Amino acid sequence: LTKINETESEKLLSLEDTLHERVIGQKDAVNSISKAVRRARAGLKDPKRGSFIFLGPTGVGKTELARALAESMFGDDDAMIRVDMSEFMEKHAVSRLVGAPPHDDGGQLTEKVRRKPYSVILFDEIEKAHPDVFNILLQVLDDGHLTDTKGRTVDFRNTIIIMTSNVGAQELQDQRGQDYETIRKTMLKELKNSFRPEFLNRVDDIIVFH
Amino acid sequence: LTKINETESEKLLSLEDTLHERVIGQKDAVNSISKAVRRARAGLKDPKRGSFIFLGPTGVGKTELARALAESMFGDDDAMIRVDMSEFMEKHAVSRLVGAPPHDDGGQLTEKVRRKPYSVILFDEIEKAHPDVFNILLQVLDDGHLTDTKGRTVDFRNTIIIMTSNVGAQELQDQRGQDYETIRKTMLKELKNSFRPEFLNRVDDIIVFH
Amino acid sequence: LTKINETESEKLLSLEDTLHERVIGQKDAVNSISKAVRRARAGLKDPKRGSFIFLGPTGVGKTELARALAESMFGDDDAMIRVDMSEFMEKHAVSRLVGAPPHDDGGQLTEKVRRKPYSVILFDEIEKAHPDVFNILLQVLDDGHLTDTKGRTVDFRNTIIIMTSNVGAQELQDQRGQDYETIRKTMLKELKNSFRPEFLNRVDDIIVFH
Amino acid sequence: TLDSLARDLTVIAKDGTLDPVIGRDKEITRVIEVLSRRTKNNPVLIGEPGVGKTAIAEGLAQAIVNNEVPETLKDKRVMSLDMGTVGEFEERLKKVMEEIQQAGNVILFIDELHTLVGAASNILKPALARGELQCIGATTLDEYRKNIEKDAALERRFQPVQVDEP
Amino acid sequence: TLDSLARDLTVIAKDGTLDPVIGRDKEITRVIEVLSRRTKNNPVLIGEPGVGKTAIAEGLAQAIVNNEVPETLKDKRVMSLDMGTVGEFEERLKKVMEEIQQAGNVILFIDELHTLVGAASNILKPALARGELQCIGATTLDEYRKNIEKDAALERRFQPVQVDEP
Amino acid sequence: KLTKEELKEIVTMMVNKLTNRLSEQNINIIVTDKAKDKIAEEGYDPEYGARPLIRAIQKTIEDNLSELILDGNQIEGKKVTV
Amino acid sequence: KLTKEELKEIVTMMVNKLTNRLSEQNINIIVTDKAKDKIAEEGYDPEYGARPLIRAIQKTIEDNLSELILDGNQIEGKKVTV
Amino acid sequence: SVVDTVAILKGLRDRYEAHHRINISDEAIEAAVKLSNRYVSDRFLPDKAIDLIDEASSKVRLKSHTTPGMSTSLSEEDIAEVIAGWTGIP
Amino acid sequence: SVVDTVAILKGLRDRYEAHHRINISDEAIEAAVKLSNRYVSDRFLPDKAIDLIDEASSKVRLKSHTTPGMSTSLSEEDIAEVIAGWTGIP
Amino acid sequence: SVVDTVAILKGLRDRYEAHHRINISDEAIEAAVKLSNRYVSDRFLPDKAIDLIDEASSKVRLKSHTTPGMSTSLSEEDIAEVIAGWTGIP
Repeated sequence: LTKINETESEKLLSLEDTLHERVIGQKDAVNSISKAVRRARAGLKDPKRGSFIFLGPTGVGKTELARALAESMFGDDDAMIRVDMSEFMEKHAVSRLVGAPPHDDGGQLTEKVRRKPYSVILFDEIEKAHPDVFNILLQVLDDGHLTDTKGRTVDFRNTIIIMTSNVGAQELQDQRGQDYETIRKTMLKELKNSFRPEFLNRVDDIIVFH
Repeated sequence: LTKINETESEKLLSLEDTLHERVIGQKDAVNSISKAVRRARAGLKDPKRGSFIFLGPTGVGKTELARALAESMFGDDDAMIRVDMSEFMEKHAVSRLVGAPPHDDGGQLTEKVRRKPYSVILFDEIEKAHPDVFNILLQVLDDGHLTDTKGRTVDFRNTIIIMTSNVGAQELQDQRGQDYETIRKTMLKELKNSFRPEFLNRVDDIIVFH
Repeated sequence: LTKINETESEKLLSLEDTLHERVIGQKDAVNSISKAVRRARAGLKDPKRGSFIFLGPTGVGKTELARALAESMFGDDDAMIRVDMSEFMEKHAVSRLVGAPPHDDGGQLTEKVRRKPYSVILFDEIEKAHPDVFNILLQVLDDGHLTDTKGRTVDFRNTIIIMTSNVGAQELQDQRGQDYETIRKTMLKELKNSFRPEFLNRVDDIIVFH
Repeated sequence: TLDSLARDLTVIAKDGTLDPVIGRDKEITRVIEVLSRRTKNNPVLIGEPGVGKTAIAEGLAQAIVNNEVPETLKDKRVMSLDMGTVGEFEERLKKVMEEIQQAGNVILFIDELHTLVGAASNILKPALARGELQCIGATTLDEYRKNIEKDAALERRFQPVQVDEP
Repeated sequence: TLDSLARDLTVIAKDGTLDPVIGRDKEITRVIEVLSRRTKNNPVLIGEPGVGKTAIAEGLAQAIVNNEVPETLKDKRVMSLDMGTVGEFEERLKKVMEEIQQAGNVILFIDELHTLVGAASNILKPALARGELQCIGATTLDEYRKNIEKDAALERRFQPVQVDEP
Repeated sequence: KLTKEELKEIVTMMVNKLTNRLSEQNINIIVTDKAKDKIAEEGYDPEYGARPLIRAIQKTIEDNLSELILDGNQIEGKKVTV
Repeated sequence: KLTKEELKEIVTMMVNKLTNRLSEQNINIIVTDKAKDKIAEEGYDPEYGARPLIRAIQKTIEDNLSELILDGNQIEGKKVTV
Repeated sequence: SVVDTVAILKGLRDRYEAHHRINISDEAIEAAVKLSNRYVSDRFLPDKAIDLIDEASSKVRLKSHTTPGMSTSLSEEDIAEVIAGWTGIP
Repeated sequence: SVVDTVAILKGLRDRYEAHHRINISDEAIEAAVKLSNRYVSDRFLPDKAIDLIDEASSKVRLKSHTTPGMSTSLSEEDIAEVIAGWTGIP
Repeated sequence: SVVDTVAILKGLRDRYEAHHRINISDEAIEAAVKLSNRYVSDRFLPDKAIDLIDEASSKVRLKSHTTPGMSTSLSEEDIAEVIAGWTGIP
């Protein structure tokens, strides 16, 4: 049916109330996300260019959303790729991006994209990962495609990526129901700390979970 | 038309105002570059001998210039070759220069020159790359041609190479609008640190971006 | 003409002013070298027995000399062999000297001598190379010929070898114009540190670059 | 003889059996001009398979029967390889070579696998290396890295060319 | 000739020698439509062994003798491989190929091991690669990773398809 | 030094990616120098250069589009800005 | 220490590569000591030595040639400088 | 180039429709040309278009071949459906 | 030697022009001789010149062969163009 | 041994001179024997001498063969020249 119908606007037009079928709260963000991924079309932004920093906890739907997203979008959640920023330290760039001597190994989630060009990419308290990765994170942010250790450059725009932060765990104390604009700002710099904005500037938008 | 006209001085004579069609600032360097590549003719220097250390940031035109250069010079930017000094560590010399047992692999940008004898070569905060490479960097600086792992020696003078440095990121604080001669000197030794001058002495000239 | 004339004394007799055609400074060493290689004849030393430790920097002519040497001596510089002491660690003895199981590989510069029996051999801050090599370095120093992993023993006296040291980089501060005898001594022990003299005792002589 | 595996599309092009190409003209101009060479008449192609290259070949053959082919080659004619097999095998393939060399009037295009084989290696490759018999190969470099290159005299026999997706 | 190893189940299906299949129809529709291709008439299958696939094959053959086969192939007929061996061996297997190519009227299904062998490699595989002789393979990918793929031109010869347990 | 020239000059080629991709979306584009400069004003930083501009632009710029992509009032192949 | 001698002296043999290659281009060469020295002035650095000179020269030097290689006004086998 | 492809497809435009007895609509033709290039890595728009095309040309014929009158190939579904049949989210 | 080559080329000078119906201009002949030796590693000026030559002799004939009157082979383009066709930056 | 070689060369002394119509001078004969052993790694003085010899025997004959009267083979040049022709720095 989705294979059938998928007119290319039924999601979008309904995507909120579509998405609304899932997780209460962040309706805006939900909307924003809906809003966002619509820019994943029209190519008014870089046709090669899906970048979401979750501000939230466990139980926050960070998974759900991301799950449901392609499960909504790509009609499955297996498009998603878990990636542990705990596992991002110094040299995993190889195990991110094909070595070729240093076996020759590259991509925990890439070859999976080499497997699955339409996908979703989850990262974990992502700033937890090292200034090592930020550039290869930036690689994603770069150009909206993904180069490889063998060099192969592949579209991100045909996939999604996910960023998560508990950074405001404190600053959550605000919505633990205060106006987020406090913590929004309050976390912003805090994560803005970890990242040259340019990093942050290819973000779709930052995602609170309240 | 360029195929037509290219008299062998129209660029040169106009090359500034040619180049000026592109990126404001570094007009001198632009000029110098124009000045430089003219020595890429006349053979008054070694006919086998194009070497540019960019002092600058993102947005600094480091790419633009280099892009436009052959895009100006060779009437295309695909002559250029991106090379990640991050990817230059210890043994990539093989993956720079043909192995032959250690498959047999050589040149991330070479075989591309083996593909494309008229080209441009970009390196990245280049001193970021290892004293490993400096000699095979020096190989470029050597003799103005490029030997291979199979041994094949090929002209650099028929291509361009690019060096980039954020080293003065601090020292940029000067032109963040102070007289560069400070930071020029101030970065000079700083990069002069990383390199035996002989390395630096085959440079066309160091390129600030202010 | 050299093929023609080469009487076997025209070099020698003129070798200084011959060599003087090249690099100012170290005229003595130049002379010494001239002096030296003359002992490469007369067989008053071991007819099987050309060993030069360069004390100097980049730009120091270490290359030039060595280059010009056979380029003077053997009427070409391709007799020379670059060898990276950086690349001399533990097991390269095989890749110095034919394996035969451990493919079967031997000589980065040997098989080249197996190729070219009249040659020149460059080593790099040589003490940078490992006590691994000193004995196979000593192999050169040994007997004035070169055994192989297949066993083949071949004359060094029909070639040249080169040793380089920046060791006095500090101690260069002397001639950075002080009497070298200071640094001569001062570096001597310093390199004498790295080597049992016997190593050093087959040297033609140590070569300063001032 | 000069049949079975020996076949040509030129007449077929004069027969109109095939498709008028576009755009690889100056591309072919090269491929064409490869034959001019006393050194290497024999080009090989790199690129993406299935893209029209053997029609790009035919493009020559059209331009041949078009007589867009200039002089020397105008008498010569395409041969489109046939690949198949049947005691020994290759000797046939070996055999045809003198025949076409006897033909004094044609050219063959070797197609894709120019092969490092078990049963192989130098087959015509010497008669290739004979410095005679104008022929054309093609592949993508992934193969090109080997046979033409691992000799390098077949590299000295072959002229590589590639064209991007139109 | 065209016997011994050469055999067919189509008549056997018209003989009713075998089982009416179910459900792989549109699956076969693909397998069917593979033959349509000037590029690759020749499918291969992936999946779980012993599941009905060679009957899925027969499913075609039924749909063939059913004339659920559309036009071009309707004249053509199944061949079910026979595997066995007997001086040389494969040359026979090599031999039959022209015979069936001579047949102008059939198709063979190659069955499972499409083999990287000691005595082997390219056997018919060129005559396969000849770009003629509509045929079908099958395996599970575990093998598929190699022969069709390690060439990739046999990949360019073969069309992979797989179906889950019904 | 990268002159005010360069700033707004690069601010041009900044637009390129938009056009060379989006309008290549196919949507006409208007340019308010003032804002562009007001942007370029905030666009160029000493330290980081104008480099933030990429982000700087996209934020509101792609937005107002994406917004007016929704707004159904004035739509593709038009142009509007702030 | 490498005396002012050496500086301009090397500045000579600096010219050699030009001549020994280019004019070996075949183009006569004039030498303005002042500029040469003005060059040599900026030519020698304490730290790096005059070593930059190689670059230093080529930049403008090969240029003005390459320039006057174009300029069609005064041409090969002449000599001009700054 | 995608466009030349269309032309070369226009080259085979008559070809497989005269095989598949259909009417190619260049709308489709350019469509997949973009779309395949967008969505298909492996084969090449010089073909893979026609792949889609002929396959679309089949799918129509398929419907048109047997029980589903349009002999022409639509732009969209011919691309879309098939392409959605290729992937999803039409 | 480059020069002897010219002579040996002068040897085949009549040869392939009487094949290619053109007029060789020794200017070209010496030209590539230097130039190829300069620009071509692999084949040998004993040939590669003639290679260029015959190829130039083709390229002219090519133009001269069909629609582009000079039967002679220029110095420059014959070298140059072809050599630029060989490499670039004429 | 170098010396036995001379003898074994003396063995073939008549041989190739009666082939090459020359007069071998043992001075040469012992000469290369040392000299080749000195200068030639690969072939063996049991031969390589004679190699030089016959080659010298040629070179003389060569000169003697055609326009350059001595039928004998010199010590030196026969060794030397040829050996210098082998290497250099006579």
